[PDB]
Amino acid sequence: MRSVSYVQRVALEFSGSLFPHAICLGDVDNDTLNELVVGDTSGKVSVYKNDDSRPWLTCSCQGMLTCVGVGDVCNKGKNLLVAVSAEGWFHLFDLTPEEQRPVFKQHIPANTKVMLISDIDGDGCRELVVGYTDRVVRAFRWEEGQLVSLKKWMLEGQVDSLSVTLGPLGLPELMVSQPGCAYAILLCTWDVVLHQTIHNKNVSTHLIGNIKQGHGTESSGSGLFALCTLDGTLKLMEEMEEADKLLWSVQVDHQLFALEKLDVTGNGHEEVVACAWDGQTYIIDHNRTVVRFQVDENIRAFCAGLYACKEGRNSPCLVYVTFNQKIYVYWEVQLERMESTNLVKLLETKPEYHSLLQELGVDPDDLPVTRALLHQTLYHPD
Amino acid sequence: PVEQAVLETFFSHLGIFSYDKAKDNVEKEREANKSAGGSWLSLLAALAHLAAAEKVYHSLTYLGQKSIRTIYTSLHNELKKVVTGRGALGGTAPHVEELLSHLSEQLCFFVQARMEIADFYEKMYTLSTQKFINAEELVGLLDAIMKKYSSRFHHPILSPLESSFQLEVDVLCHLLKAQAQVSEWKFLPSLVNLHSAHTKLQTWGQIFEVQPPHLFLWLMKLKNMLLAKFSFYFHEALSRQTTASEMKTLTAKANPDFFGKISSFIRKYDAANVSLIFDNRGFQGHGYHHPHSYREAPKGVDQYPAVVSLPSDRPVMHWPNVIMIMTDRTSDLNSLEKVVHFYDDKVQSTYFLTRPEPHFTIVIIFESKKSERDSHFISFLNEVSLALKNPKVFASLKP
Amino acid sequence: VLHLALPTSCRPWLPALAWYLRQNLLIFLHSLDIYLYNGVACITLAFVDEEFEQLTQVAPRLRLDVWEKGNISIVQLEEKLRGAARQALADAIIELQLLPASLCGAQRQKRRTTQLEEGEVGTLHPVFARVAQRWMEFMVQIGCASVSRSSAHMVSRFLLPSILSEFTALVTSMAGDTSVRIFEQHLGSEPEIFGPCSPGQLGPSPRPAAERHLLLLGRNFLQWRRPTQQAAKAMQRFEPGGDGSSGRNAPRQRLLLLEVVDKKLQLLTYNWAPDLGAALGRALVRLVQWQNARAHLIFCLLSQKLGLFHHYGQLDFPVRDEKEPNPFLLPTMEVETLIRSASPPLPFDEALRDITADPVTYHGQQFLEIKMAERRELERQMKMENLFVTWQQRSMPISAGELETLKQSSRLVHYCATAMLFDPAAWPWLKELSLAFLQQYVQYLQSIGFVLVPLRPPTTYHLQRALPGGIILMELAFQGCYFCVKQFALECLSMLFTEECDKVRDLMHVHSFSYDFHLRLVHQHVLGAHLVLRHGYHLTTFLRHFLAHHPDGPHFGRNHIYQGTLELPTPLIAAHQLYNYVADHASSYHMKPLRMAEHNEYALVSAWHSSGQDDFDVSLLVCHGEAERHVLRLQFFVVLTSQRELFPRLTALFPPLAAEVGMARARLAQLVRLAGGHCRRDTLWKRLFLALAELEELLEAVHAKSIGDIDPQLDCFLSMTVSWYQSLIKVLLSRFPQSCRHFQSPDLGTQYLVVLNQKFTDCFVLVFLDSHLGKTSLTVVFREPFPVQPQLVSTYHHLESVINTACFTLWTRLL
Amino acid sequence: VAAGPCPLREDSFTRFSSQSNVYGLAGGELLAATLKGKVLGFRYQDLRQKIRPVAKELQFNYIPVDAEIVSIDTFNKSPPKRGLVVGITFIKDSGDKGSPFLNIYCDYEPGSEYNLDSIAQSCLNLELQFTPFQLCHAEVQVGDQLETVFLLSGNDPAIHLYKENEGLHQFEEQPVENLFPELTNLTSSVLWLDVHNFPGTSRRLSALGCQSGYVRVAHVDQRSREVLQMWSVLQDGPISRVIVFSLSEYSVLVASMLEPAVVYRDLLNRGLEDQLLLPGSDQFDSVLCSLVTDVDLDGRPEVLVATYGQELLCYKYRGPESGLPEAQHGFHLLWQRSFSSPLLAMAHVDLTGDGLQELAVVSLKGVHILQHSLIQASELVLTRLRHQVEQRRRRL
Repeated sequence: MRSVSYVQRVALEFSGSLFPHAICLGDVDNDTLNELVVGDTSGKVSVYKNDDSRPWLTCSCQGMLTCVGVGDVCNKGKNLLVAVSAEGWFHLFDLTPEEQRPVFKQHIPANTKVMLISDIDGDGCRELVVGYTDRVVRAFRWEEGQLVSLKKWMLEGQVDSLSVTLGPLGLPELMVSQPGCAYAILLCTWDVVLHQTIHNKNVSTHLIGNIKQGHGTESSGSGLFALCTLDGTLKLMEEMEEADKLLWSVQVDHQLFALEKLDVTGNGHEEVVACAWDGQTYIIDHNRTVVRFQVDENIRAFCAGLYACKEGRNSPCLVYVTFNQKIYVYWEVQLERMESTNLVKLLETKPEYHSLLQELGVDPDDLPVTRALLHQTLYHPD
Repeated sequence: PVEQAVLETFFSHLGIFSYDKAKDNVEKEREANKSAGGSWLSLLAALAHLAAAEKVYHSLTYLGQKSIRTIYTSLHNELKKVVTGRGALGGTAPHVEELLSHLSEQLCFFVQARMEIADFYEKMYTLSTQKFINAEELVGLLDAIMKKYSSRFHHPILSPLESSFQLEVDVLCHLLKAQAQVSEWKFLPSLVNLHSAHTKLQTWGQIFEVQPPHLFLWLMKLKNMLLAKFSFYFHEALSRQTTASEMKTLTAKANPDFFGKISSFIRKYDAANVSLIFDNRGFQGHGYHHPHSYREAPKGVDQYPAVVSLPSDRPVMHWPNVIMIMTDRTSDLNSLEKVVHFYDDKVQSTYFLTRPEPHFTIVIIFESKKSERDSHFISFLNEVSLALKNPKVFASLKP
Repeated sequence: VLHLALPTSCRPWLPALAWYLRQNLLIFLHSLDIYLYNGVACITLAFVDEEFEQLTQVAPRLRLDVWEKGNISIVQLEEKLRGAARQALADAIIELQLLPASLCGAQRQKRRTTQLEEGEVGTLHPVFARVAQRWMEFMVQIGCASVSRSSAHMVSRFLLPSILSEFTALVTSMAGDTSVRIFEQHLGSEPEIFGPCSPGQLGPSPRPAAERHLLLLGRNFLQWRRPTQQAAKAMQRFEPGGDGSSGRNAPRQRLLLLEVVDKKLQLLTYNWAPDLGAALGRALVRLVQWQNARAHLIFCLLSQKLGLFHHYGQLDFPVRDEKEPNPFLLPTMEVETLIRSASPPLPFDEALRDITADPVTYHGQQFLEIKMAERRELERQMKMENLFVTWQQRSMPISAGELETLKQSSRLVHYCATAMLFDPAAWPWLKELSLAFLQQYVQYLQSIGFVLVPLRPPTTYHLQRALPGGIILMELAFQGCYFCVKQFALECLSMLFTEECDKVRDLMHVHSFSYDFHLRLVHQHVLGAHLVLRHGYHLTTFLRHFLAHHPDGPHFGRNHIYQGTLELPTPLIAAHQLYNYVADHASSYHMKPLRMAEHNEYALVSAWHSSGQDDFDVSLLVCHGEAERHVLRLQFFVVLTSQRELFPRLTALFPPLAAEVGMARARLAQLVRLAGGHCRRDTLWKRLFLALAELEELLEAVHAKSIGDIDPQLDCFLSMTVSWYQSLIKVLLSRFPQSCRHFQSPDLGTQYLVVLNQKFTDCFVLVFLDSHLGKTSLTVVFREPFPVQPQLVSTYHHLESVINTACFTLWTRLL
Repeated sequence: VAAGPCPLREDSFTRFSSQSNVYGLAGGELLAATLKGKVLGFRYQDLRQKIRPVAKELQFNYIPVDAEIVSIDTFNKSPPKRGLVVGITFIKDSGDKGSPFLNIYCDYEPGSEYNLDSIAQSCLNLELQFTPFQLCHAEVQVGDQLETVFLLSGNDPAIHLYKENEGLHQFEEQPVENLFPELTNLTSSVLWLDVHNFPGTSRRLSALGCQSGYVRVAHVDQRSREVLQMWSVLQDGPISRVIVFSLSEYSVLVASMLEPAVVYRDLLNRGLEDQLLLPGSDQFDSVLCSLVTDVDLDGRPEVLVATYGQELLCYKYRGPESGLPEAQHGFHLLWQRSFSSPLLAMAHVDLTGDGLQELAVVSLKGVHILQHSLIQASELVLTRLRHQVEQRRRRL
């Protein structure tokens, strides 16, 4: 319900067009530090590390890029860069110690739209799930090696995002967004069940999942997932037990096209961050407190996540792509709190303040008296 | 029919020549078989006289200058008045008595046909002087008797004679048609007619079991000459289908064999050629041709085909003066009794020639003078022509 | 005769003073030198013998005789002479008393002397601190020919650095032999403590209300050991006044000393050329005038920076001093030329209202950048506002730059791609097929309400569709082996344009269009009249790949396809041999071959038109151990193509397909079972001309004609004895053993004999006899059903030669 | 260089549709005027264990829809007589030259003296005949008791005084020389004027600055109505702000628009001679607003400088008590903040009601509220209280 104005910023030069799903952040050289990976239609991928405006390295692949990602796809205890083109190409990059040619290539069916890397069934080996513009979802597995087709789900509406979340039983699931603010559960690959949540039933819908709730629970824990629509509504619910309990929903007056998770407060809980075409970014926690941020610029792509910007330190970061051939990175989006309070109603929680006031003889009942006492204590030490 | 039991045998004995024996049963019936209807004796006497009449017919010596008409036609009232309807008591019951009426009518037709055939033979004999026997007119004339008389006698009692009569008719026609067809170079038609005549002859002929009457012997003579006449004309289209030394064994089996004479003659006297020409009488080629095929019309010097040329092919450099001579003295040889003679210098050849037949003409050639007074060659040509013309063949029709 | 008194302090200054005097009298009098004054007076003078005021109080004297005619004002002449003498004495004193004074191991010693002459390091001499300025100011009340003065106020004092460089550049331009020093007062002391400063220090005094002084002294350094020679090349107004001989020379050295008290400039130019010096003073005054007229930042930028647009506006006439107005303060202000290149060149009241971003060239430079950013915004906004009204209402080929701006101002909404399957490598002519595909898709796009975008001169195609909500743009291009279409949107209540983009996206139908195009091309190549594909194209492999890629029958397609495999018995002959024979005789079965490409296979094609409201063109294609060799495995395809429509249906197994395929299966089976015999018959017929059962096998299916039915003349041969036939057979066997193929029975109760002639391959002629029943015959055999006669030439020749021995046999039976 | 991090955190921010001026800020509530006519009131509302900022638009009676607000001010009457007085000077746009006008709001009815809602419609309209510049208030000792008077700088170089009548209870113009003999004979237009009274003393100090850069300070006795002493200097550029304050011996601070903001020190015994300059205070365009208040919670004042370049510099007075003659205590840059829009006005009031004075900064896009670091303030209070307890226990 309150607006903020971030100032610290990094501008990176980037010329070319891309899809909204062709930008990511993550550790590519295996040093516990995140780097930005951006792939354009022109068949090149640029990596940005630290604060250099120029890209760290450019790797070229044959075709037109549609999806990028970073993760353990080969299941050999290392992170690799996956690039997926529009003609169903698949390139593997090992950027761990002048275009860098990939070390692997495999042809898959074309019309790829969205990628995902996660262990869907629970066998201990991570799987790759690819979405298609013709309402098709396809899972894979690395067999020591190549990629072996697993399953092929069919859908009625267009797919916009793939997600993995902790099911009610305690096993990973597979969520696919569906127009009209709906989502589909896909049965794991060793048919497709649909759920609805009130407007024009042809509105684009994006989904995000696996929202953390406590510190140290990122090893195994999920249950909350978010939906966004292009007509300007957001919602968080929980996919527990039988019924999907509704946590919250908000209605805005913008064209929302992004959905990420961040941790700005630093209390373990993850906040949902969404972006509009006009650049009105929303950061909402689990307790119905919105934080607004207006970049005042048309945005092509958005990405919120951990990044190593200054002096080797992972911090929350917001990344926008502008039409002026620039990428804007905000690195100090950290917030002390998220609601608005004062000193009086922050000292009314600890019992030490009440004990001290009782020991001083002053009863904490008259507001002017305690206000004058605090003023004397602060501005008049002697 | 007890009465007709004798008659059946009496009439059936006439299929083969049994006239003398046939007479005897009539004499027996005349008086030994007395007290009978007054038509049986009449028909018996009629048939008896018929036997002698047919004996004279087969003799073919009773008609050279007539008689052979009066005795022939001396039974018309006999045959007709053999039947008299009915009346007083006769022979058998009125059940099969009038069976002889149909036989009598058939016999009247028999007598008429026999008389016309006799007039036919007399006409042939009279015409058998001429200078050439035009067979087409004879064929046109004979068909009338056969057509009119055909199927004019039948009471299942007279099949043999009828067959004999038919043979006596049928055979002759073929040969004359052959005599016609050969004169106009008809390979298959003449051959078929002649073979059919041969086949038909044997049954009514060679199955005899006396010396056949002169009629039969003249038929044999005519056929036998026709065989050799046939053989000579087509020899150049028959030598192909066998071997040079194979056809001798057959060509020496024709009573007037012609092939041997010229072959011997060429050896006997150094010669150049001997050829037989046939003008097209105003024409497929060698042998049998399609029912209707493309026949290029005679043109240029092609109405004079050397049908037969004995030693080697016809000399190309010696046939420009054979169709010069052929028309240069084309008057005398049409009298069919003279032989031409031309001796020249730069060809040194003497081209004897005679016309045996109107359409056909023979020729020889030498390499020096021949001295036309030399009768050696002329006699050979005369002897050869004396058989082809069929003057004796037509003439010798009565001993 | 008149005389004037002079101080004795200039006792030895006689050579100099006279040198000055001859100059001093040279101004007011035009040439014991004789001078003429215009009353007209002739003056003849001769010098004779006997603290600022004392040194020039008016001990040699001067005796002069004047012959005056008319109103010459002899008293005024004497006063002028006394004034000229006093001015000459003062000028000589200034020349010899102040000018020679310096401005401020061996190599180091000489370095200090050079550092003291130019004085950039050290201290200022006492003369050029207080004495010199007062002296040249005092010799302005006494009429002298070497003096200058100027004054200014300026509304501020940060213009001093912005005047100190302009003045030195100006002085250098008008005077090559000059150098400027900027000795500043040390702000703790005063009595001649003048510390020289470096050129670049900006203002090293953050303290306001500090009356900073300056001592901008300018002197030609090459004027020492030089006043004897000519100086400055006519730039200096004067020279040695008398003569340079006798080893005495007057210090004609020039000088320059500017000074400021808080904010007050004052020139003290000395020995400058009269016209040039006056122009110098005027140029300095105009430079300060321009610097002060460059006080409108304070007026309408600094004041308006805090919402005071109505208090201090432009052309408000700041201060109304009636000295010499302000030439640059006019209603016609060159604003853009006064915030850049500070110089006297040889609405603004609301400039910074609600825009978010040496003080003069730092405060207005951002104003200039703000005013330029607005022009850049405005041009871009008109460039994207004229196009909307041009395309929406009116119904010009936008160039490359306009298209780039439109694309960078639009958002990507949706895209789709389809695969081009004609190329084997993606399992000259392919470019033509792609161009035809693109043209047909362009026709489909214009048929649904889109306008092609022409491009004026400077195979991707752009098509637009203007709507009240905005402009929807499409791009068609070929990228590798795929055909891709992209959809852009540009918004110009606010959700109806989004609906418009969604509906147009639903009418895309690329997959159905590709289905129809591929099947139509397959059908057209099947006819062969439209030879679009290259010859020898593997149509079966293309069909298999297309079926693998689209095994579901894309939704809104109109053409249909089916594939099936046929296995035929073919028990007598081998399956592959039967296939080869059928391919060789395909024309006899209403079928056509195909030479697909060094191994070459042949496929059978057929087509017809079936309109069962259907109106569909039908295409049929057929292509290919001991049991396997006795199995004719052939895969066939059925293709249906529409006639009227060519674009995907707007609205939403197959009865036509099943109906066609039923009779297709039936006709294929019938053709196989019929053509088996047609091959079996003709196979060993050829073998005959080299078995008895093989010989009888033909006669079951051959067209044979009796001799009694060709020519009746032969009828006689039909009714004769068997012995004649035996004779005949023997004759022919002897005659043509080459042509005679005699056949017997293993009972010898039937014989077959034939005779051919090689060349007449159409028909041989056979005899026949049984010798038991007597059923002897004679016939002529024709393989085919010979059509007709009128309404074969080489046939009768057999009937000639064979019959030509029938008679020879007859002849022997008669000899 | 900043010698420490800024301990201020932004609590709230309200966006303004139109920009304001330096005189827009006024005075636990705050008043902010908008050049386009809008006027807003900022305060805070308590709810259990939280607060909510509140900005409400106010409606004033006799300002038309076409008028443009120039300056606003407000004050409270003398302790003898209750009431809150507001004054707004605007310009009617009717005509080629705008018509200045003055509106004064004060609810004389009992029970609504401090009620802003009733005050909002109590307008008294007055003609000006000159362009208003700034509206301020001062306290004078008239007769036996203290009266608060209005001051208004005009287009003509003269300050006009408006006094409340003891009779019909109106606001009438009076000569300025009757109570302010030192506010006469001016040349330029006064941009900012400050009058500092002396507690328990009949003397006072006055400072003023004009557009020409002329800064005048005067010591004036109230009861005697005589100018005790007189000083004046000629600086450069318009004088944006002048403040009279005691460091630890009164001093004056001048924030020029083209020169670094400086202090002058020891006005009574050295006049206006030995100045001390703030180092590097002119690298951020023009200083627009200024403030002198304690920011380090140490009991000694610090100088706050707000610049057009979106800078909120804080200078801490190092004490001469520390004894460092070589670099003898002047002013050094303590910390520095940054904004996104140019800063126009600053305020220092306890808006929330916790005694910890907030910092309200009015900039070209709106009003920001800055609070002190909650964690830093809590620990300091705790340790100071514990020290005060141990000192009481051991020394008493």
